[PDB]
Amino acid sequence: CTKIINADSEDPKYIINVKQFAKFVVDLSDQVAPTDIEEGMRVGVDRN
Amino acid sequence: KLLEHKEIDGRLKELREQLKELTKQYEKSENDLKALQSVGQIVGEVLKQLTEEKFIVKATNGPRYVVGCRRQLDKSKLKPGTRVALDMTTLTIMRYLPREVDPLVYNMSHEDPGNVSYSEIGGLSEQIRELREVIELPLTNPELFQRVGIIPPKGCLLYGPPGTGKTLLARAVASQLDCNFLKVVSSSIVDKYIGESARLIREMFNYARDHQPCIIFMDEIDAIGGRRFSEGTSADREIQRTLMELLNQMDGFDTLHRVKMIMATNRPDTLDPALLRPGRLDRKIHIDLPNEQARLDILKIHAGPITKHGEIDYEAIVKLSDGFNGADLRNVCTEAGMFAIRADHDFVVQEDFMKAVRKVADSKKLESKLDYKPV
Amino acid sequence: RTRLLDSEIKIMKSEVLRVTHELQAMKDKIKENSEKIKVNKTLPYLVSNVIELLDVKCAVIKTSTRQTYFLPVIGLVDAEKLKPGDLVGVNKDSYLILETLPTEYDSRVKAMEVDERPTEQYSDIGGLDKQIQELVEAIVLPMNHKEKFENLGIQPPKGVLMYGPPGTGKTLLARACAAQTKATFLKLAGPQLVQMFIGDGAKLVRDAFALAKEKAPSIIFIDELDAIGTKRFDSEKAGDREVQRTMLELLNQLDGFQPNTQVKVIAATNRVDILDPALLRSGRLDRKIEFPMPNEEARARIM
Amino acid sequence: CGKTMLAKAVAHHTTAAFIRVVGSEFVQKYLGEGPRMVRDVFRLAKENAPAIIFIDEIDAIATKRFDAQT
Ligand SMILES: Nc1ncnc2c1ncn2[C@@H]1O[C@H](COP(=O)(O)OP(=O)(O)OP(=O)(O)O)[C@@H](O)[C@H]1O
Ligand SMILES: Nc1ncnc2c1ncn2[C@@H]1O[C@H](COP(=O)(O)OP(=O)(O)O)[C@@H](O)[C@H]1O
Ligand SMILES: [Mg+2]
Ligand SMILES: [Mg+2]
Repeated sequence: CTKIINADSEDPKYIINVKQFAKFVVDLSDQVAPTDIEEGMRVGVDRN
Repeated sequence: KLLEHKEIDGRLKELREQLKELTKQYEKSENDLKALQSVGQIVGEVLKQLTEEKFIVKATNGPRYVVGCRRQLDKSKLKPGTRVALDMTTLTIMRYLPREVDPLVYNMSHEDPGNVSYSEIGGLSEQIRELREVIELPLTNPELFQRVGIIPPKGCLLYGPPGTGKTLLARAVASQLDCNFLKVVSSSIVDKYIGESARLIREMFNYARDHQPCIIFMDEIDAIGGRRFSEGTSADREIQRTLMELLNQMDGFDTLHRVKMIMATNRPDTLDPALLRPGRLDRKIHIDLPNEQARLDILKIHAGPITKHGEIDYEAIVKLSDGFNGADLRNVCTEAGMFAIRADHDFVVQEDFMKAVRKVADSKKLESKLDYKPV
Repeated sequence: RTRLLDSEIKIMKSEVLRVTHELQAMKDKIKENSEKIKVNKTLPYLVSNVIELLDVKCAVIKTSTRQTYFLPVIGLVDAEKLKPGDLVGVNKDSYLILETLPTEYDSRVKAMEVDERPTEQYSDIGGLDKQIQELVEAIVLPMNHKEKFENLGIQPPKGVLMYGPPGTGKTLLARACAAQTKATFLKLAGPQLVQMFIGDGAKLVRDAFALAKEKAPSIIFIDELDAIGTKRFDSEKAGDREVQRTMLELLNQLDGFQPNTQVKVIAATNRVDILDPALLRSGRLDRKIEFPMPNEEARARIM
Repeated sequence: CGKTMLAKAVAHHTTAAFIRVVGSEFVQKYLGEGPRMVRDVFRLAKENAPAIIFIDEIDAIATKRFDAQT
C-alpha cells in the first residue's frame, strides 16, 4: 500500500507516494473505476 | 512550346515536398530511435590515487569503491577532491566533471528583477555612503588600504525598528551586481534532514569562493542566529551546529577576501555575542526613526505620483508626524487616496492628509515600543 | 509542342518518386513508434529533481531514491524549457527523463482550499456596516476596479486585521465575503503552521503562498494568528524558536523582499498584546479594525 | 582572544604534520560516514607522522544532554 499525491487532467497518469522510497507515475487496474481513486488516499499497489 | 512544362512541374515540386516534409518528420523521430539509449554515469568523487590505474572513489550514495578508468582520459588530472562520472555496470570512471552548483543556490542567485535605485531611498545618506564604504570602495580601490596597511572589514549589519528601509537598502544594492549578490531569507536554509542545513552554508560559500567579488546578504538572522542555550529542546541542537559551522566558516583559517557580508535584523538582542564579535561582524549600522527633515523627505518621496492640487503644506503632516516609520508615510499617502476613493474625487484634497495622520497616529497606539539595543 | 513530353515525363517520374516517398516515410513511422510506445509503456515513471543542466547539453538529476545521475543525452524534453530545480518523470532502467511534471503541492495545502461557497449575506450581519464597508472596499475594489486605483495612481492597501471580543463576529465576515467574491478563497488555522519536524511549517508557508501566487485572483485568510504570532523573547537555557522560524518567513514571505499585489490578507484575532509588532508595522497588516460590542440597536437586530 | 590565531601561528612554525579539521562536519547525512570519518583521521595521524590534530567548535559535537528518539 502507498499514498496518492494527485492525478492530472485528460489522463490517469497518477502521482503516487510511498513510505521512504521515490515517487512514480502510476495507473489503475481494470477491476476498479477511476471514481474513488481521489487524491490523498492510500491504495494497494503491486510490486512490479 | 514549353508552356505545358511548367504546368507539369507543379506536381513535381509538391511531389518532392511529400518526400522532404514527412522525411524530416521521420528524421526528428529517428533521432529518438537511438537517442534514448544513454545510461547514467553515477556522480562520484575522487578520494586519492593508489596507482596509475588503481583509483578509489565514493558516490553520493554510500560505500567506498575501488575503481579503474579509461586509458585516454588524463589520469594525471584526477586530483583528490574532484567530482567525476562513473559507470553503472562495470564501475569505471568515464569522464571528469566540474563543480556542482546545488540548485537551491542557483535559485538563490539571480531571481530578483528588482530595479529599485538610490533615488527612491531618502533620509539616511550617511548610512548609504557608510554602507558603500565596505562593498564599493575597496572593491574598486584596494591600494589605499594596502598603503595605510589595514585590511578592509569582512562584514557589517543593519539594525533598527521595522520599516526603516533595511530591506529597501539591500534591494537598492541588489540593482548593482546581478551575478554575485546572494540574498538569504534565513528560512530556506533549514530542513528536517541531518546535515543538509549545514550543506547549504557549505556550498553557498563554496560558490562565493568560486565567484570572487561577491556579496552575501542575510535577512532576518534571528531564526538561525540565536544566542546559545543550555540545551532545552531537541531542535536547537543541530541549529546550534548549523550556526557554529557558520562562525568557523566566517573567519576560521581562511583568507576572507572579496566576500562581503551584509546582515539585518529587527532585534539584535537574541544574538550570539560570538557572532556579534568585532572579528566577525565589523560594523553595526544603526537605522533610527526619521527626523522632521527625513519625514519630510520620505513624505516627498511617496508623495510623487499623486494627483493633487497645489495647497499641500507638507510641514503640518511632518508636524503631526512623531515617531513614524518609513512605510507608514506610504500608508498615509496610500490612505489619502482611500479618502479620495469615496465621493469620487480623482484628485486629492489637502484635508485627507491630516485625516490620514489622525488615523495612522492612533492606529499605532497598540505598538510595543522596544528599541532593541545590540549588546 | 516539343519539350512538353520530356518535361512531362520528368514530372511523371517525380510523382512516381512521390508514391514511394510517402510510402517511404509512411513506412518509416512504424519502427520508430514501436520503440516510442516501448519507452511509453514503461509508464511507471521514477520522478526526480533536475539538479543541473550542463553546457558540454548534459544534465545531472537526483531521483527521490536519493540517487544522483549524470546523463549525456537529455531525451524527449529539450533543454530550453528546463531549469535547475525542476522535477520530471524518468525512465527506470535507462534513467532517461521523459516528461515534465508540473508542480509540488502538499496534500495539506490542497485541504486548505474551499470548494463549497458557504453562503452568507450582509443583512445577516446587523450593526457593523462601517467595518463591513471598509472591509469590502479594501479588498473587492482592488479586484474589480484596478484602473480606478491606477487612475489617481497608488499602490492598493494590503493586509487587514480584525480584533476585539471573540463573540462580536469575526468568522462571519470571512464566510460572508467567501460567499461574495468568486475568487480562490484560501483559509488557514492558527496552529496549522506548527510542526514536529523543523522547517515543515515554513515550507508549508511558502507552498501556500506559492499556490496563492499561482491563483492570481486569490485572497488568504488566517484565523487565530496568536497561535504563531507570539512576540519573541530573549532567553537562555530554554525558549521556543521553531514557531518564530515560520513567523519570520511569514514576515519576509508576506512583505519585504520581492513583494507583489496579487493577494490580500485577512487576519483574525481577539487579543493584540501577545503579538509581535513586526507584523503590526504599517504595511504587512495595513487596516487594523476592532469589532466593538453592539450598542442597543444591533442587539435588537441580531435577535 | 586569539583562539584561532595561536593555532595559525603554531601551525605555521611547526615542523610536524598538521591536521586541521572542522568540528561540525562529522554530521553527515548518511550513517557510518561520521564514524569512519572519525577513525580515518586518527589513522592518518598514526600512519603519517608524529602529527597534530586540531578541532574547533567542539560544542557542535560534545554536548551534555541527549535524546535517543531523533
Ligand atoms: N524614510 C523613508 N522614506 C521612504 N521610504 C521608506 C522610508 N522608510 C521605509 N520606507 C519604505 O518602507 C519599507 C520598509 O522599510 P525597510 O525595507 O527598511 O524594512 P525592512 O528592514 O525590510 O523590514 P524587515 O527587514 O523587518 O522585513 C521599505 O521597503 C522602504 O522602501
Ligand atoms: N451580526 C452579528 N453580530 C454578532 N454576532 C453574530 C452576528 N451574526 C452571527 N453572529 C454569531 O457570532 C459568531 C461570530 O463568530 P466569531 O465571533 O468570529 O467567533 P470567534 O471570534 O470567537 O472565533 C457566530 O458563531 C454567529 O452565531
Ligand atoms: Mg473565527
Ligand atoms: Mg575562533
